[PDB]
Formats: sequence, structure tokens, C-alpha cells
Amino acid sequence: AKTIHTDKAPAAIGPYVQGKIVGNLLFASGQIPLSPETGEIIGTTIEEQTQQVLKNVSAILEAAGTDFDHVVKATCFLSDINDFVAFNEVYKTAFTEAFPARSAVEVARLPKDVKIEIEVIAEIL
Amino acid sequence: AKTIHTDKAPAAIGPYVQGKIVGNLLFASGQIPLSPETGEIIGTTIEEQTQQVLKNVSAILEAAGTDFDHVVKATCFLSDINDFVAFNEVYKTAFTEAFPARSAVEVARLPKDVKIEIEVIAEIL
Amino acid sequence: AKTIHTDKAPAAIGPYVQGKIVGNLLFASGQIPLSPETGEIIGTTIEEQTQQVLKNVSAILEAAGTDFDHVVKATCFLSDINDFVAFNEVYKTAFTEAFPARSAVEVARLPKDVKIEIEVIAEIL
Repeated sequence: AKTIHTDKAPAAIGPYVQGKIVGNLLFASGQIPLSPETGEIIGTTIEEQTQQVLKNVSAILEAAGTDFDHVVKATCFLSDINDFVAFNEVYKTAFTEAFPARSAVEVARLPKDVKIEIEVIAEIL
Repeated sequence: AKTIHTDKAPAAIGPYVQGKIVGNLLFASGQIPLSPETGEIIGTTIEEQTQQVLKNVSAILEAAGTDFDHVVKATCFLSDINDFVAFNEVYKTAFTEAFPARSAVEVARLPKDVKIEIEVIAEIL
Repeated sequence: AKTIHTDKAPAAIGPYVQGKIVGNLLFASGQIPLSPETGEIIGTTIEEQTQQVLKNVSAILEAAGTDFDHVVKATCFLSDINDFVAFNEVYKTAFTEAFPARSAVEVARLPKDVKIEIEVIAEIL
């Protein structure tokens, strides 16, 4: 029942919270390449948008007392599956040792027409 | 371990159950705006369909001994991302004290051509 | 947390793993109809591809110490919702004593243009 909020992640504008903790698990909301500072989309390419998504996720992971290496499951929504290789190159840089389980599919459309949205489930250390 | 069975949500037709509990977590099946009384799609708008999905989810939550305020994470599958404004206004009415984490994406198509499908993970107190 | 490695399922060559265990929950990566041996697509029809997915999922379940009857939640990604009826006819044969919670949507595109992808969460007894 613990709710996660941090200003270095985009503010939850809508009927949701950035993340919620139950027991040893963190359930984070899907993060899109939004700037927590400005409030608009960061990047016109899949590489630039993926990097901002990772910053948003890392901010939420930090605020909950965990890190990328302790993420358990990641779902990666792509607006175009042909971006996978370019996305995967930036996605791997968030992790040092351990890698989580992953699912990557192409959806019809993402909020604000972004190219990438990642939702994570992480273990609380 | 324990399966959820209630006549106040649409009947689980086929190889799935309305919900399953492990530990203190409820994993509810994705709910579509089906009427548990008639089996027909309720509503032709995103507002009317979302209201039926909330009723269906609420029945599963109640059968599991929890409520909307103890949902940890929700995933909302929409057929049209442009329904976001109207969807969020109805979706928010399900809650009394707190909002869960959430992801919302546009899929290509939903079962029975509905506009919304919501799956929830909830904490059992 | 432990990591699943099995030759009986397609190898996780990249920044991801076949599955990750936290507590009594197994979070498996989304599985596609890939041959663990040849690495090619197995099956031309939804029935044939689904059977290869079930084999891949079963391998991860067996490596984790669980089975289909202890899968808690399944999310099914279809490239065409019209295949959902045929999909369920093969999907049901994987379970004997209990059915898991399920969500199913039609996405815009799946990895390698497959027809079905299934991500499961299972309980480690």
C-alpha cells in the first residue's frame, strides 16, 4: 500500500500514481519519454526517447529503494517493432550485471504518440 | 492457489478463470464490458463501456476480499487512444482514497471488438 | 532472486533472461513460437505456433520447478484476434487441474511476425 512519488520522474497527471509497493515488489507505471523538468517529449528518435524512459524508470526505482539490476519483469511497448534493435542497444545500458525478464510487442499507438513505453516490476532490496 | 468464482462478473468461458490468488496478491483476468446477466456488450461509448468494466472488476475484487483502493497495478487496453480523456474521467470514479499504478496503451483490436479491457493486480488484506 | 536458464527453451541472447524468480513467483519472458534448437519459427498456423509456445513456456516452468496448473496469470498477445478461438482450443490442452487468470489482446505486430506470444506468471510450490 506504499505509494511512490518523485519529482525527477514525470508527474502522474491522471488517475494513477508513478509506482506502488506491495510486500517486496514494486509495480511501476509505464514510463514514456517525458521530461520531469519541462513536461514535453524528449527526443525525436527511438534512441533519445528510450534514454529518457530509462531516466524516468530509474528515478522511480531509486525512490523505492531499488535499482535496474533488481528489476524482475519489463514490458516494452513499441510503436514500431522495427525500432527494436536501436531500442535494445540503449535499453541494455541501464543494467550492469543482472537482466530482467522481458516482453516486447508493437502496439497500435502510445500516449502522446511516443515510440517507447516501459513498465517494470522490481524487487525491493 | 485459490480461484475466484462469482456470478456478478462475466462467466469465465474457456481455459481461464475470473481471478487467481497467490499469497496476498489477486491476479484478475482482463475484463471487457460484458454484462454478467445477459452476456451482451454494454454500451456503445467509451464511458458506458468503461463503467461496465469497472463493475465487472469490482465484483472480482469483492469476491477476493479486497476493493479498488487496494489495487496495486492496472493495465488498460484501449482500442482508440483518443478516448483517453473520457476514459480517465470514468476510470477515476472507481476509487475512494487511492490510485494504483497504471499503464494504458492502444491495441489493434480487443475481444468482441470492445473499446476497453482492464486487468488489475490487487492486495488482499 | 534467481534466473532461469534452460536449453529446452529459446536462449535469451541479449539484455534479458528467460525468467526471474522472486519469492514464490516466476516472471517469465514473453514466449514466441521459436525452436530452441534451430532458432526458426515453428508452425505456419495459429495451432502449430501455439503448441511451440506451450513447449517453450513449459520448459521455463519445468526449469523453475512448477507446471501449467500453478501458472497464476497469462497474458496472450495475438497478431489477429480472429485466431483467438483456434488459439484457445490448443491453449486449453496445456492445463489439467486448474486454469490461470488471463488477458488477451490483438497487438499491431509481434517479434518475427509470429501469431501468438504468451507471458506467464507462475507460483513456485
